[PDB]
Amino acid sequence: VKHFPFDQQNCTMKFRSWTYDRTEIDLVLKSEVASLDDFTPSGEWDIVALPGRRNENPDDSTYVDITYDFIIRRKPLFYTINLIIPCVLITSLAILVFYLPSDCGEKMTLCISVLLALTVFLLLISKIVPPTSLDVPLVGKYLMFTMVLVTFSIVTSVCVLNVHHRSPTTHTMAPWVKVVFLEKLPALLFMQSVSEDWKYVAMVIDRLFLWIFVFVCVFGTIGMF
Amino acid sequence: VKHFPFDQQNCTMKFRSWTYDRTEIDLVLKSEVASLDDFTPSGEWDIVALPGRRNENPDDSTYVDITYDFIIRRKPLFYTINLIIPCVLITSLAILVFYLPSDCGEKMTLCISVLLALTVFLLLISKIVPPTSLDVPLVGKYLMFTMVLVTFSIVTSVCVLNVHHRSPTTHTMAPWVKVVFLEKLPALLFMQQSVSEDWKYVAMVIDRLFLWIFVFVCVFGTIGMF
Amino acid sequence: KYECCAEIYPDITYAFVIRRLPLFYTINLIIPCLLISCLTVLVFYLPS
Amino acid sequence: LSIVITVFVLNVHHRSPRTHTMPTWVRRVFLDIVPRLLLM
Ligand SMILES: *[C@@H]1O[C@H](CO)[C@@H](O)[C@H](O)[C@H]1NC(C)=O
Repeated sequence: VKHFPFDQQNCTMKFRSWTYDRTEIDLVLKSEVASLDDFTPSGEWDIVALPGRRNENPDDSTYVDITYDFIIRRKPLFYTINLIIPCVLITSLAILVFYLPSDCGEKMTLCISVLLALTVFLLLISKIVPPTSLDVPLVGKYLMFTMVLVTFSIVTSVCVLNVHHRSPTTHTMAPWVKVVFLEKLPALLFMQSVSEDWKYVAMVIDRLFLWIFVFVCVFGTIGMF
Repeated sequence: VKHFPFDQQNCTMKFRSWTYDRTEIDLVLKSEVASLDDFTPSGEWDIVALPGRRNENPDDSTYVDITYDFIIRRKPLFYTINLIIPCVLITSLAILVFYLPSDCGEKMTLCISVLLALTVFLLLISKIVPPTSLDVPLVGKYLMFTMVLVTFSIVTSVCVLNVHHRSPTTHTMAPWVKVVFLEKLPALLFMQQSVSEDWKYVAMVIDRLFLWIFVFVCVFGTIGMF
Repeated sequence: KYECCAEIYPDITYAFVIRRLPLFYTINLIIPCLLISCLTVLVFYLPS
Repeated sequence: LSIVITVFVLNVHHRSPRTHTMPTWVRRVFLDIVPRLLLM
């Protein structure tokens, strides 16, 4: 399992003798595939090739076996319809909490609902796939990476929503934020009252952080190639 | 399963001999329709017709069998009551989100909860049906098409709600928006005619434009049944 | 030596010491639990 | 049917005469139907 569910399995089938061995009986083959004459077609899985080999150990010289290999391709439609289409339709809303304005008070609902829907899909691909730790499938790796991206978005979204609702009654105001956040703007291609200037800084720091998410989301999905 | 839950299923039965062949024993039928007058009735599946015939292979000649066909039919009431009625009662709230005003603060609750109820219904319909990948049912195609309509409504709803909450000091925005978006609307059949109340009338045009083309495809694609 | 009879009885006890290769439950259980566990202290930073 | 009635009610609450036009008949029927239901 790495290309789940477009995978191509390889399942072995061994045959030996039970009481005898190579100095009393000697197994030999007839033809180099299994007969597929009475194979009814299956539905889910589809065969590709069925070779048959005879193995023999040259350090022991009392050992024959005849092993068949079945190389099986999975028809990929069903798990696409249930698992790939709602995963891409949920992970297409990860970078959309930033464009939402901070006045309406709806950032937490969108970003918390995206994080819980990705965790529910990660537990479904936990309960289907076998629990080996020799490999990890590409859907769970991509969902874990976009989960890390969504919780980094929720920590920076609560910092943006803290810096939007300041006021001159509370916050002292420091001129360092004037010299940074009025020089920042033509590096972000903008154009444009002590209380309302704090509403302008929180409309900059998200649109900086929109531009480093589209730097990342067309670097990660490029990196699956 | 394409016409779920109204379909007409077909299940066969082969009777073949086991250690003998065509030049030793020979299976002859007696009655073209198998007997059905000891039948207790079945509740859900009613029996439409039930023939049986003899098959014999013209190039093999070591092959006789007698195959019966069962042509059974669903009685469609219980699956209609439990999975067509709550499906339709959920999916009629896709077009509802544009008729909210933007000032209420309650758009994202409605469209996010409609998307999560739709994907729960897609997974339960996919737990009833077999995992044969040749075919999809018509319930699964319709639910996937209305789920991509609901996430398109997510994206245009957050663009509308960013357009609504602007300000005279932050957003200037240029002549083009005034020239187009105060001329577009009586060709959209409104009846109307100072920057902070100008921006909310930009926002109540564009969702009324999007209510027209989302009640368009909801009666256009649902005659994709026919 | 058992309870019934006064003779003693031999037996052979096999012991199997096995470890669990831990990457599957690491990538699917303690990453989302430890990842949402850093969101518990955050609500005090949020303005009321 | 209650969710369709409350999205219509929440639409008709947040209107304003700058962006809407008051019905030329709604005053008579709604100031007629407030004392039928014992309200002011
Ligand atoms: C039912 O299935 C059998 C097996 O394929 C086929 O011979 C028969 O024509 C089918 N009949 C109908 C009505 O689908």
